[PDB]
Amino acid sequence: KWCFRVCYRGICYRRCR
Repeated sequence: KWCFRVCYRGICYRRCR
C-alpha cells in the first residue's frame, strides 16, 4: 500500500509516504 497513518511507540506518522 501507500498511505499509512499510524504511530509507533512514541512517534505518529501522518505522512502518506
